[PDB]
Amino acid sequence: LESLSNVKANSYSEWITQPNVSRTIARELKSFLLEYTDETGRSVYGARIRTLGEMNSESLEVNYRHLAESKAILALFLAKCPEEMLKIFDLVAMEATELHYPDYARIHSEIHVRISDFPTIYSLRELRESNLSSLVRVTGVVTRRTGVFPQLKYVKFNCLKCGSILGPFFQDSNEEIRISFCTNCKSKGPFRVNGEKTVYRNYQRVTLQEAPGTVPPGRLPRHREVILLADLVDVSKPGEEVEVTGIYKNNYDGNLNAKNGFPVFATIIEANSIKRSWTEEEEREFRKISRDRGIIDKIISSMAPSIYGHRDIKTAVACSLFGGVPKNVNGKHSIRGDINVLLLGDPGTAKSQILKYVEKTAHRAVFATGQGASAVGLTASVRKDPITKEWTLEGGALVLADKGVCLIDEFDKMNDQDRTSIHEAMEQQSISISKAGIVTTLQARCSIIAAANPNGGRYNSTLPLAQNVSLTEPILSRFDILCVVRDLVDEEADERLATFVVDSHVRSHPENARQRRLQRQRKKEEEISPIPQELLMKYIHYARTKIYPKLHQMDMDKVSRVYADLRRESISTGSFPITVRHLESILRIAESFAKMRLSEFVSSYDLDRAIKVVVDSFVDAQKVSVRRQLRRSFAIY
Amino acid sequence: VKKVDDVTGEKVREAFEQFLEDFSKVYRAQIEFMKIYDLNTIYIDYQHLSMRENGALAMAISEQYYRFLPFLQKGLRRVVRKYAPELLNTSERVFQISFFNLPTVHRIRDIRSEKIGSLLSISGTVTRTSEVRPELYKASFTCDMCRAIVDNVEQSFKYTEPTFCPNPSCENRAFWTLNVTRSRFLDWQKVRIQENANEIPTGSMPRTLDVILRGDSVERAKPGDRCKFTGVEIVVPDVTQLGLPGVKPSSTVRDLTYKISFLACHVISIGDQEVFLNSLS
Amino acid sequence: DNTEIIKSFKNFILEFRLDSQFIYRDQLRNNILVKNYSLTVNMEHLIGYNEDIYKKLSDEPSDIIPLFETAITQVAKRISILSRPTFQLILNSNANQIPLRDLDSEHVSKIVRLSGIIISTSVLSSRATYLSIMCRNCRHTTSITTVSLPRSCLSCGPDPYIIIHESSKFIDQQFLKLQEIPELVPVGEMPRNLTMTCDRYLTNKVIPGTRVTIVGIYSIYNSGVAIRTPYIKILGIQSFTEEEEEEFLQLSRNPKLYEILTNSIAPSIFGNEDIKKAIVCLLMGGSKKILPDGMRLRGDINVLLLGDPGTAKSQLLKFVEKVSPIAVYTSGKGSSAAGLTASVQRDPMTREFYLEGGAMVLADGGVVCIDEFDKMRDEDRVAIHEAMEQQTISIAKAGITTVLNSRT
Amino acid sequence: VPVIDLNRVSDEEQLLPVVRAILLQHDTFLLKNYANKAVLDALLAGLTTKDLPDTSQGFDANFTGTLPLEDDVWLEQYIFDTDPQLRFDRKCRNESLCSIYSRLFKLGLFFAQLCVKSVVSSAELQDCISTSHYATKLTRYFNDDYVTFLPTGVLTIFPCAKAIRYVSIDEPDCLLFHTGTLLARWSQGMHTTSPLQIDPRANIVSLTIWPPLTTPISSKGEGTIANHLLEQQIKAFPKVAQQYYPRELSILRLQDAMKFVKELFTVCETVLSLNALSRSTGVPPELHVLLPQISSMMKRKIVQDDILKLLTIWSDAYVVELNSRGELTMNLPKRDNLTTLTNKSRTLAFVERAESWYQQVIASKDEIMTDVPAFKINKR
Ligand SMILES: Nc1ncnc2c1ncn2[C@@H]1O[C@H](COP(=O)(O)OP(=O)(O)O)[C@@H](O)[C@H]1O
Ligand SMILES: Nc1ncnc2c1ncn2[C@@H]1O[C@H](COP(=O)(O)OP(=O)(O)O)[C@@H](O)[C@H]1O
Ligand SMILES: [Zn+2]
Ligand SMILES: [Zn+2]
Ligand SMILES: [Zn+2]
Repeated sequence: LESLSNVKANSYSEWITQPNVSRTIARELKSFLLEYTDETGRSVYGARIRTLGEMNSESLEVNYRHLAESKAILALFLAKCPEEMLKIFDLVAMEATELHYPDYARIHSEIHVRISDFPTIYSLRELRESNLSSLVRVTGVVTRRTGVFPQLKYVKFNCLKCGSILGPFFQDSNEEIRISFCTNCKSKGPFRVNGEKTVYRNYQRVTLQEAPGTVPPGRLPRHREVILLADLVDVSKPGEEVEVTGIYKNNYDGNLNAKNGFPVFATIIEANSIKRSWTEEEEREFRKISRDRGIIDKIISSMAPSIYGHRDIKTAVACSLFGGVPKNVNGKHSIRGDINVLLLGDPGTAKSQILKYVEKTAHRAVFATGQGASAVGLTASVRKDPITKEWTLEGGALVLADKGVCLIDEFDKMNDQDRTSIHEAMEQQSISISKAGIVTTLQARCSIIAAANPNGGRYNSTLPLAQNVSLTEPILSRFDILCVVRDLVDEEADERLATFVVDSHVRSHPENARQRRLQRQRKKEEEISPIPQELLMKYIHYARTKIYPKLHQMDMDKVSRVYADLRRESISTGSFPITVRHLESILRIAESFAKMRLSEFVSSYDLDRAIKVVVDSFVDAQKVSVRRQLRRSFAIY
Repeated sequence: VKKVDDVTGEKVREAFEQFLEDFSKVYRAQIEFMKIYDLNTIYIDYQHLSMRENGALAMAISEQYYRFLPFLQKGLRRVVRKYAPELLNTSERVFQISFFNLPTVHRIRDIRSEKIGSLLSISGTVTRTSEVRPELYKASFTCDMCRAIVDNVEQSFKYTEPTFCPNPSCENRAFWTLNVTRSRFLDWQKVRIQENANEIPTGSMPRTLDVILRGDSVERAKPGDRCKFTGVEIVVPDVTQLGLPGVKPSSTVRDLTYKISFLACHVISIGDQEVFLNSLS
Repeated sequence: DNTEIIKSFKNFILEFRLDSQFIYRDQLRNNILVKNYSLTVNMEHLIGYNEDIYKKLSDEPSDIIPLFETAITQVAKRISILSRPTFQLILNSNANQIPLRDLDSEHVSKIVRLSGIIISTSVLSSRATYLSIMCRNCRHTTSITTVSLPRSCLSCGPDPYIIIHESSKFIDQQFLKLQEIPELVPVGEMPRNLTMTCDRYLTNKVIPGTRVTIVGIYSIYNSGVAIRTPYIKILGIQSFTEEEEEEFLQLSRNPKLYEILTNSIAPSIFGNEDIKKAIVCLLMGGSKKILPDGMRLRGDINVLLLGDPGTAKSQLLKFVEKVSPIAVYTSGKGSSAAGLTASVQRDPMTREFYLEGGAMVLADGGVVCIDEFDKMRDEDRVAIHEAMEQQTISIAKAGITTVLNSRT
Repeated sequence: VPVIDLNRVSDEEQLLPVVRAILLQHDTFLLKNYANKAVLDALLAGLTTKDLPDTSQGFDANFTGTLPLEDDVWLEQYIFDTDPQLRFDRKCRNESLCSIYSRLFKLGLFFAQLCVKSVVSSAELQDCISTSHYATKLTRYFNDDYVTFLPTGVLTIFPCAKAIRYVSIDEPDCLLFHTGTLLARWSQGMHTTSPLQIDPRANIVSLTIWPPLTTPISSKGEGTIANHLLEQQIKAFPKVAQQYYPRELSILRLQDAMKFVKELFTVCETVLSLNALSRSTGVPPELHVLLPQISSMMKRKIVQDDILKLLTIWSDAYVVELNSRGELTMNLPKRDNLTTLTNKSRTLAFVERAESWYQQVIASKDEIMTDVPAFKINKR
């Protein structure tokens, strides 16, 4: 038959299951795999099928738009009975592969076809009963990953009253099937699974959690469970952010009906395909801004525009958001790429609200507070698997912030042990643990922005920094940029700052309606920022993904002599631990400035901005009697 | 074979449908509103329910609410087929009713066994909440000896297999196959509310209670909030009654333990000038 | 039909000749003289002797290895009769091993080869191998060799038989835990752990922390919705190219060998020749000596980096992790005495308490890199003292005491 | 990319089976160990460093000369044809370019014959390219962002195969041989080709081969091969075509706009079909909700203005009534939600409407605009 499947006698399940309809659509599918209208590109699916047999894999990715364009209802049935359509599609794919590579059944049992480019995406907080048993696409973060264990797929039983073997039953991973009547005896006696004639599969259970920046205000992170089957295991590891398409089904049947009031179940997602990406309109719009002369000062002026002054601090925020190049030098050597920033100064200087801005701007940000965070809660935690009863590990704040930023407020006031665990993260970008038989290391690639207070709550400008804080040279060494803040008094400084703040509360105060009000918001962005904020978030994301500026050793004398000069002036003065790690900040912060222009080369100008920022930091954090002398000693730089 | 008919329930449903067709028809506009917006639950103000027959309709509905619920469910879902049959469709007849705006707001301090089965509203501070889960509101089974199908297998507060195969040609009992597609499920959530600080006198201690939320009314409970619920009180089996003093009744042996719980169908939280002004006389 | 399999095995033992000798007949005869009822069959000789039985054994060993046990028992008893129990089969093989992560739902009931390190072992337990029973109703007697007792008498009611204890035979069994080498595990992943079982002469050969090569059968057993726990029936456990030997011998013959390797250690860093050279001494380590009284001198070389921050001291430890074949890296803060040293935990798979090693147990025979050594607690330091100066870890938890060696 | 080595594959009985097998699966292949490769490397150095293009040559309607472009990039191009009926008087000005061109044409012409003999089944065109009858275009970029190009020839030759993308190519020691549209068109379905991406500022010389351009594209059509190349050059260089071919450029550019709305209609059908089945009711969703999903399917930004183009071409396409919120909507017109036969019929309906409307525009004597005007929904 053909085009007769469009008749809707009943619900879609009542129609697909009919064998005459099944043969029709199976025949209909067979045409799509062998032939598709991709103009000059030919039937790429035939190439996909041909190359898969060459590669000896089971991953036939199928674009949703291709089937939707050619076969209307044949694709829409997949959006309401995905399990039924995928059941026959595997068989249709199986014969199609054997046309190009026969005897594929000899080594491979089935073709686990993969749906891709499905246009409807739901978050973990959107799933409802109305979307049950459908095909859904969600995006999340892998928090906890279980092991790989076999699971039954086709089950056969042996009757205890006869030697006959019961027929095969497909294991839906929904209920532990228990038959009640033998085919021969019709008796209700005992049954046992015939292991020698039972087909298994690979089963792994993985937890997906909302992205750190997407959690709604004032709620715990919503998270679900995902079922990976058929070689879909080990696709992701803790800390990775993935998007997955699967079937939303219910399988928790058991003591939940009685152990909790009334019969209830729990929901899972059976994953079909998973993926761990810019149109021309975006990149073409970026390059217009990219060619603007002097773009660096545009980005810095746009770092939290509603904060007056603090330009030598906003540049540290700007440089840390873009980051550097995590140069895995020759593989055998590694250097961190992200820029660490420490904000220190008197109360009333917005050392915290900036960290309430980095959270909303960086792609992935995790916020923490000094006394409200524990050593176990930051690095990693220990759990027992509710299914396999094994020791499992769960990622902390640093593990979540992988390829992101970690924001710690009141860094000094936390206890010493909670502050101690941070040491490894700031240099290794990894969490090393040895607890309850777990010996492993995680990925913790994240910049750390820390706010603190000096001893006594006020900064003593007549004393060195190493004496003004309770921290020590080691902890200060892992930082790149230190932003000392003085709340000194001056009428001219106060008038400028106050007249900025008093206007900030005028605008942040409240007062095609969507378009009209969205126009108003970007209008106020233009009042205060040279860059629209939405683009800047994307611009940072685009720079972090595509731009990796390279180096030429032309300015070697400029940097080396600066390094020697800074070391000489710190030989006998209580100051920063100026070491090799402090030199690396100059080069990495130069990479950020180069990576702001989207250039591929570290120019002389980029180091000029880099050296000025780094040297000024060391000069500013000195006692008054010595500060004025180094002011003139480094005037060359 | 004719089953016993509840004449009081039939009178209630007849008064129920008559109230629906006559109240001004804003509720039918809501019914059409649900069809337009693909909604599951209809909401009814109690004071709107209590302004017919001088409120005597509400009184019978209130004090024996758990008994009379199916009649009102039939009363409305007949009306939906009368005026919005598309809501009966799927891709099946899920329908809910959630009342609100009760006059009395009883405290956790004031739970009495007399209130079991009656409609009441309470207020208490949330301390813990549970993750949402699907609840087997109505199930269906297919036979095992033969292949007959049994539909509309309701599960009232417990798992319940069908007690017979409907066709006399089969003798199957206590052996059934559970359908997971023709069957239906509904959302479910538990909320652990606490007596307010202003209720407990000094020296006294706060009482605690567990409240059940189902339907779209879930997830409208957040820790630390002063929530307000509306529903009926229902008892559930308990396992901590062992070891208590006094003679305990027995079934014949089988146990008959119980503990008090409250089931809520509506959720609201206690807290723009003109919005506030029009709420006062 | 299966008699040919027995006959082929008999030729492969009595008549198989290598090095102009009946090696399998002689080694089995020597085992009989030793009274060790086991035979070590080399799989590389089996494939060279008869490929047809190899096809059956590799594909369906369900009936072949029962035939192995009974055929060897008959042949060995024949040798014993000629010269003047069930003989255990031991398999030695050099075929390629399958990675532990590569085990899937397809190698079920297939003989596979693995390599890894034992992380925990169990206590011995006795399992039945031969039974004799008597009917309680009518005293009817019979012998029985999973296995379950008959439901009805052969002469009485349901389950009429009882076990005759004094005329029954049992064998010992042990349960082992195996996991892959952590060096082969990419970061962000906990090494997969696999349960293994061994019986009779194969028991108690390996302690936790021992690296082994495995030849066994991949299978599952019930103990999720239908998640059966995989397990291995152990069949044989073992614990450089000629041109590589010449290549490394030439490296030993290099006149600047010491300085070249000294420079090779962390070449990205500048100078620091002295600390490089000491770490080179750490890689080789000392040579072991044993006192005439039985005590052992600790051969490990332990070095402490105790300088100013920002001197690449952290980077020095990281490079060693990538050069030491057995390498474990852990921080002082994120470690515990139970996590570092050994511990006792109950295995949920067999419902028994197992002795389980820790980080300092895994690094046995290699090098461990601990960072922020000052930041760990004294109890962790105290346990390190025993490992540093005695190469042992003493465990006393719950109600059991034990001592475990650690050459870390 | 397949590699052809003259040390083992240089005879016709060796090359032809290899070329035929390569072109049945691929469109690009490499030439290795050519005797002129060493000379070509030296000649390339002379051109890129000493023999700079004649920037004063200017540019003409024949798309030959030294065209100035953006970023001070210069393109030195020449065209040669055996048939004198086409006035390619602007021959190559630099002899070193001719030295490479002669060396490329020495073996490339035989390889071009091999490509035609491999996949083209037309017996009349077995020797359509030869010494007596050939047409070649010499192309040279120059600098004083990959550009997607598709040569219309039979075979295209590059002296160096580096920084060329289709995945990039990193084989400088092998010459690049890529097939054009004409070979695929005359292959009768046995071989197909794809466009390439190259750096426009890498100073790379390239060569493309045709039979004499006076030869028609096919016996089934009236236009000649020169017309096909002219269309490609008009599309590639609007600034040059503005002086000489204003109306032709407008006609050619309008075809891409037609493909835009056709695929836009296809996406709307898929999106609206999912929206109907995801709800128990047929209430039309507001337009602003659908647009983010529409643009994701289109893989480029789509706004209300582009959607309104569909209404202009096909008025019965959708129902776009304005919601009480004041927000535009869209929905399927068919009373019964959807039928797979009606979906194709409506898709064909828009195709017929657009194609007829395209022909109406090109038949008008007025100069042609290259976009579809937007429809105006009745304001309320
Ligand atoms: N430079 C500044 N510009 C504008 N507002 C500021 C500035 N410094 C401080 N403030 C105001 O003072 C408050 C400081 O808050 P917080 O960041 O907690 O201070 P601390 O520096 O003690 O962390 C903010 O609400 C901010 O509005
Ligand atoms: N001699 C050196 N050569 C090269 N890099 C060095 C040298 N000394 C220090 N470094 C730099 O110091 C960093 C490692 O410092 P680290 O030991 O982590 O500091 P800490 O002692 O605070 O842990 C590396 O990034 C490395 O580049
Ligand atoms: Zn039976
Ligand atoms: Zn029946
Ligand atoms: Zn008996």
